[PDB]
Amino acid sequence: VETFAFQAEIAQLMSLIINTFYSNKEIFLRELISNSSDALDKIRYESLTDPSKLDSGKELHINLIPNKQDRTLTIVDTGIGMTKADLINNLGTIAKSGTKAFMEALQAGADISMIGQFGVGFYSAYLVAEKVTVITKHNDDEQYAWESSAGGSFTVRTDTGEPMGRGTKVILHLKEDQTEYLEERRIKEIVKKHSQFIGYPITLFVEK
Ligand SMILES: COc1ccc(-c2c(-c3cc(Cl)c(O)cc3O)noc2NC(=O)C(C)C)cc1
Repeated sequence: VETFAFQAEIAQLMSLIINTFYSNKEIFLRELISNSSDALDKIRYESLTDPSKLDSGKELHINLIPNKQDRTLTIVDTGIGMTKADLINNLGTIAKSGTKAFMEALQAGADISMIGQFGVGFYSAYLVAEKVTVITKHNDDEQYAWESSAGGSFTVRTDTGEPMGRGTKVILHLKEDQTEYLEERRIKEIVKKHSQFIGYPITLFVEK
């Protein structure tokens, strides 16, 4: 297991998200579904010139899986997946400018809900989660697990759990007072409100 420091600017963003009073927390789900949709768009496009890229799975979709026993909400997609370089360095490089822009906007009076316009919507996960685990598999790279409970650091390791084929699984370990996001009615409501027109099937799993 390797441990890394977030860039200062990203740690700052995460602290703001965690510490600011903001009741409209439900937007985290729109942001993560948006990221999944983007990753799905990417594998779809790439497959047009190289059909073999779908050898690791032809179906392009998003699954939402609540688990009250584990207090987790999992978002699974079969998008392009992230590489080790994506996880450790490259996405963060991009996230630095996006964060700076977002912070300046919040000063100009913007609100947290516009976070996605700056390409850093993932971090809105920390509105509802005490820990986030991201399992991801890109073609021709290994399956990795990224994890952070904030506090300035994240970890990356090669994942030895069940193989995914291709794509990304975001596991939100919810805060004790945010369990409403495990309720079927509530998830349906949020998807209908914010993610109505996503161009991939979204399947909301029900609990046993
Ligand atoms: C907006 O920034 C983004 C950065 C990366 C990704 C992404 C994901 C992914 C990531 C998160 Cl956090 C998620 O919840 C769901 C996902 O499927 N998997 O592969 C990816 N690679 C790309 O999309 C490349 C064009 C870089 C999506 C959006």
